[PDB]
Amino acid sequence: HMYELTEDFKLRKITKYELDGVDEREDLLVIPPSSKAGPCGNGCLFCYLLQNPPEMIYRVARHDTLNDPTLEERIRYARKHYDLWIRVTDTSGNVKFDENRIKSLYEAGLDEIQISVHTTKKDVRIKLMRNRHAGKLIDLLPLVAKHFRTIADIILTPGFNVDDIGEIIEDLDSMGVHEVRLFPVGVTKYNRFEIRPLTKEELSYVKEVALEKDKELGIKVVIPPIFLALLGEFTTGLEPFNIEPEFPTYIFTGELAYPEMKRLFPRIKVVMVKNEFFGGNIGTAGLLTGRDVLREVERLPEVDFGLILLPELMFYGDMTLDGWRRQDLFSKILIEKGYIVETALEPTEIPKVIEKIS
Ligand code: B12
Ligand SMILES: Nc1ncnc2c1ncn2[C@@H]1O[C@H](CSCC[C@H](N)C(=O)O)[C@@H](O)[C@H]1O
Ligand SMILES: C[C@H]1O[C@@H](n2cnc3c(N)ncnc32)[C@H](O)[C@@H]1O
Ligand code: SF4
Ligand SMILES: [K+]
Repeated sequence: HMYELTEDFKLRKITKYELDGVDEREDLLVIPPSSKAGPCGNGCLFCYLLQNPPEMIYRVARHDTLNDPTLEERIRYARKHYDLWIRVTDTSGNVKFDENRIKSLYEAGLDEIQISVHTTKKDVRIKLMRNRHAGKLIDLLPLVAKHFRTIADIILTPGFNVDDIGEIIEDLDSMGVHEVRLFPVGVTKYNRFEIRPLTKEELSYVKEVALEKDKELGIKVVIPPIFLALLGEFTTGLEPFNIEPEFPTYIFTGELAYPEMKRLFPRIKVVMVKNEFFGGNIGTAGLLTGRDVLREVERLPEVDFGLILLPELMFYGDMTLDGWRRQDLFSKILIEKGYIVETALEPTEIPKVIEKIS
């Protein structure tokens, strides 16, 4: 339950599924980059743009919110007309960001900024972001945190910032940064820079360091949903749903959400769809593909009537990431196996979907 500013300066409700998944205050307003925004100026070694399969349809650009000269004007408009809690995110702080910009953003009315920091070691940040000026942002963080509530994002990348994550959190706390969010790196089978996922032992090590720092330091240390999912410890906190369908019913989910979805729907068959299109450690349900779904459909019995539920998050408009149109995927399933396919965004929507088809 949050908002973002549109290109024409209007409000648009959004969900945590369009951000990083963390639960946020309900007066949050995100100021995204406009069309006047340029690129990030980096070449991060883990950059997801650089590890997509070779024949995937290109999606979005390398937008950096700060590379929009109309940002202040959009912040000032939002402050006057909505007076919500204004956050800027999607920035590495390496372009169009200095003391003067911090002042102008503060006077415009910005409340909070969320920066991709990754590490407070300058030489490491230079190599990890392939940007020889990446150390300047680290020097600015104390001044940043004096002006805004500051959230530092860290993409945990083995060989760069995993072993010394405790020192990085201490540095951020001493700079006055208010919050740090820890994201284990996502690696496909097409990564070109010898980036590797955190092992199970590395995930646990970072988790324990983060819990220790969070009970010592004033900085809020956040282990976000993707991290908990990679640890096998993700939960919605919801009571299990006792919906019991009369007809063959399947909930398709990804590898990361499968344990929680299986727990939430004890009388429904939950099907884990492994992501062979992306491979690596990709397992989130918004990255499911038409071909992976069709592989698991192939294993199902034919039915005179049956329901398959898919996560709505895997569709962008009516397209999947691997090039399927929604209606073509659904018609192939109906003709070949007999199932109706429905989609929904959140787990709490599933009982009402099932009830309507029933
Ligand atoms: C972390 C993340 C990544 C990581 C990888 C994570 C991983 N290891 O799998 C990285 C940064 C590598 C990444 C990359 C990409 N990502 Co990404 N990513 C995310 C993000 C921000 C969070 C995922 C998360 O928190 N998962 C935690 C688990 C528990 O969530 P989950 O599996 O989705 O399950 C929940 C819901 O889906 C739902 N649910 C689950 N199963 C089911 C089933 C049913 C039937 C129902 C009703 C509900 C339901 O309930 C669950 C509990 O909340 C999401 C947005 C988001 N907030 O979800 C985008 C998102 C998945 N990514 C997206 C995109 C576009 C990409 C890229 C293609 C970007 C690009 N242009 O290259 C790449 C592809 C891979 C690559 N090249 O690296 C889009 C996908 C949209 C689409 N399908 O067209 C999303 C949805 C962002 C968005 N809002 O647009 N990503
Ligand atoms: N392989 C990967 N694993 C995890 N997070 C990744 C990733 N590749 C990129 N990210 C992070 O996912 C977010 C994409 S949002 C856009 C950020 C913006 N381009 C910027 O200037 O920083 C950023 O925090 C980015 O650092
Ligand atoms: C994978 C997709 O999710 C978006 N996204 C939003 N927040 C994050 C985050 N903290 N880490 C990774 N991707 C994120 C990216 O902008 C990309 O388009
Ligand atoms: S900041 Fe880094 S990860 Fe984000 S788009 Fe630019 S190069 Fe890719
Ligand atoms: K704390």
